[PDB]
Amino acid sequence: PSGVEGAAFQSRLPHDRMTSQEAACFPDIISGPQQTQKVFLFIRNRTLQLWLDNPKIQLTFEATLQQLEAPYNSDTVLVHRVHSYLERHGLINFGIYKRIKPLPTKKTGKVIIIGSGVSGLAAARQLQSFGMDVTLLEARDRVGGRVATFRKGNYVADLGAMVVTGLGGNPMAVVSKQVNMELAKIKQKCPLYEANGQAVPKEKDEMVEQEFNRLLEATSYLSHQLDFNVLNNKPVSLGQALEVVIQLQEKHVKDEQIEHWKKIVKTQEELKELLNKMVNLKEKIKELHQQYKEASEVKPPRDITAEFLVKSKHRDLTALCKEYDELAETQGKLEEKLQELEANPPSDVYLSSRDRQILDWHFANLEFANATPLSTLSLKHWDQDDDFEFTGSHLTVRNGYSCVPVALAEGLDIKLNTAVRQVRYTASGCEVIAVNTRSTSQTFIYKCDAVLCTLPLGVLKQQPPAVQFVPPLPEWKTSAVQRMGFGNLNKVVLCFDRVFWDPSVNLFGHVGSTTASRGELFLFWNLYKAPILLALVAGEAAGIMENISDDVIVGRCLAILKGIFGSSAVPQPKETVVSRWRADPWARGSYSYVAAGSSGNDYDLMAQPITPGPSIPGAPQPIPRLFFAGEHTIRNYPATVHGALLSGLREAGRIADQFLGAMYTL
Amino acid sequence: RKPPKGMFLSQEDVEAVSANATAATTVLRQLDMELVSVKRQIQNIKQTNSALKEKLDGGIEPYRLPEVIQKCNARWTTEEQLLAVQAIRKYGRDFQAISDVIGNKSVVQVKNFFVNYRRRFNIDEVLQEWEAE
Ligand SMILES: Cc1cc2c(cc1C)N1[C@@]3(C(=O)NC(=O)N[C@H]3N2C[C@H](O)[C@H](O)[C@H](O)COP(=O)(O)OP(=O)(O)OC[C@H]2O[C@@H](n3cnc4c(N)ncnc43)[C@H](O)[C@@H]2O)[C@H](c2ccccc2)C[C@]1(C)N
Repeated sequence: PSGVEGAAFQSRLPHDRMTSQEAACFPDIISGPQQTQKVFLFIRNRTLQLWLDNPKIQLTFEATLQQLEAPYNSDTVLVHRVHSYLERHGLINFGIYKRIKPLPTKKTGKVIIIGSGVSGLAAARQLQSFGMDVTLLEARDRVGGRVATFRKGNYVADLGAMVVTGLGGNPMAVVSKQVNMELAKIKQKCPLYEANGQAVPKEKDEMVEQEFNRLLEATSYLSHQLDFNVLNNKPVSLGQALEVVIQLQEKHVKDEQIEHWKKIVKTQEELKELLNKMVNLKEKIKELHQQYKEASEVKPPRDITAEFLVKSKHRDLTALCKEYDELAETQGKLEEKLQELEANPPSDVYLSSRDRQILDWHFANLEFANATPLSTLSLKHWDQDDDFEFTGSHLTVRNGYSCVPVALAEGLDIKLNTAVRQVRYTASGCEVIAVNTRSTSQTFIYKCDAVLCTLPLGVLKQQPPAVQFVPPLPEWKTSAVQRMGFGNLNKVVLCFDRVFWDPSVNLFGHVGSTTASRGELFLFWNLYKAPILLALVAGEAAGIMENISDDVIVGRCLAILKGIFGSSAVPQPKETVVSRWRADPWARGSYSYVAAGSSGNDYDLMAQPITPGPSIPGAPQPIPRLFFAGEHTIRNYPATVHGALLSGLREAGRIADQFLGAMYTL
Repeated sequence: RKPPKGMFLSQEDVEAVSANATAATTVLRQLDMELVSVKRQIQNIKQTNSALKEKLDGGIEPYRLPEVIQKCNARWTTEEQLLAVQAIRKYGRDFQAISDVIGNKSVVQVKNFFVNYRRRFNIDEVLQEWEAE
């Protein structure tokens, strides 16, 4: 898409239709005549285009109206309403841009933001841009959160997010124009290597992959068409479903064999009856010939009865010989029909041991993408965010992803080494009690109008809690926390002095020995300028590999690489890092997934703000005080950076609407 | 609407494999034993047919009679008339059999004989005695 319509696409908006959000802010327009709606839509789309064409400078209402044509620039209040809406909800003027109108002299309202990950930082910038007083409390000694970047000398490798998953409609596309992000495309090709250290032939490499894709489609069929979603009261997982589908494919293989050999016995038993008939006929022919012979031995002259006997037996013999010849005809038909069936048997097995191991790699890769064992994923909902996927090649951040949060962090009040311990929210306001991570006895109190919580779902899940809420979070919120899944995947950064792998190959796989260890160091990444290889630990392996020392992990890494490239081509690594995301107390996992028993609706519940009870009984309904953002709060883009970013923007708009008022809804 | 190609999944089959903890292993074993059962049943009848084939060795070659090629004649020799009467006694209405016994009379001539010499060879009596067997 291109033009004004492409701007709507790049902003994840339908170009020719008004969204639910727009309907709320402009109920006069959407309920009005179609012509006005199209004027609205064009204004919206054109304003977006303007911002998108140049995202390094602020787009003011004046600059917008300037570049608008008739009859679209005739209604100046409509333009002002649209621009304000777009600025408020962070569709325009978000990220890092030069301000034309320097920030308001004095600030209105006070917001404490827990955590300075991308979701926290995104909101902070927006709120500050709206003229609010903003302070971020970070437990770590750095910004970025799950955007973690290892740096040493010339080696730069991301231990957290790493990939921009396509620029088409990605808000990170805008950010990448604002920040010096060295984006490099990822070549799709991924050669696999079995336990022995030798490549899987393009024959099997395609047979197994196609079978994997087929098995997935099959689970989708099981879910939507056969409605196989509840088993023994428990919700069915993707893992369970895949197992069932595999078992039915092994069943069919045996069913085919059974009825093929069943064809053979039916034909072989026809032959048995024919051969019996033939043996009994050759028996009668043998006897009848002897009788004809004896009748011929009676030399002439003979009376007519004796002549008749010869003739009669002659007739009878040729008659029985006619039958036998027609039976030997049938014998030849069935005899070749048996060589027909025995020549082409059906499939021997569904999948061999070699095949099943390669399939397990494909399962590991899926366990990697969801950062969780397939037995935890919801069958119905695990892929609920597929429709919202971006277009274009996936890219890597070659200079380290941390450049993004660091750039966002500029000009913001951030208290590092500050671990929030308690959140207190009441009808009159909020206090947040944090401590210093270095000396835990040194206590801090923060008074604010509103709290934006961007604590990871892993943190929110902690039992006993690492952060206490006063009053406690409502049951509807905590049940969403328990239901939702928070998965885990880890990385091994290997820094060498020389490139000993294929420089044109971005990623290559290693096929594990067992199902149990399919996730263990199953994938390797070559992405950086420097000689750095990156090893992935997924599925059930991730959690277990955290209890194993770096030396042993790096050991197993070298072993695998030796098997693939040569026992003397793989040198000792100069620098090594191994991530432990489940162990990390400020994460308690890697990112969320749609657990069995959960749905995309739980993400909506997570995003819902909390309104305290009234202080004085009988006092009017209070303002909402506790707001939530982050990866686990955005239904359509969970478990991503852009998702976090977007959730930040979402809350900043909601908070500003609440505490600065929406002037654009009139 | 329908499963993928090379993929087999029916409502009936799903319920049968998910009936309990190891209903999957049970069903797959019943077919594993069914296969072994049918496979050894094959070798059994294969062995039976191999023995029956060896008893048919040589075919019916030493029992074949050379082809008698004789031209069809119109006139009935007394000999042929007597052959006919006996052929009726043994075969009844199988005109093809009777024609073959005589040798030089066509199937139609045989049928004509039945009408022509009907009273003179009491063919009614001859036929009713064939039915008596
Ligand atoms: C881990 C991990 C994650 C990601 C990738 C790899 C790994 C290894 N990779 C992806 C990638 O390429 N591309 C992506 O876009 N996302 C990737 N993702 C997910 C994104 O990284 C992830 O969604 C996003 O970055 C999360 O942003 P927040 O919602 O803002 O959460 P945050 O924790 O950052 O901020 C919270 C802050 O609060 C603080 N705090 C805590 N407690 C306290 C306290 N008491 N008091 C005070 N403070 C406290 C904490 O210290 C922390 O600073 C990928 C991906 C994977 C699958 C599907 C889609 C994308 C791929 C990849 C390589 N695998």
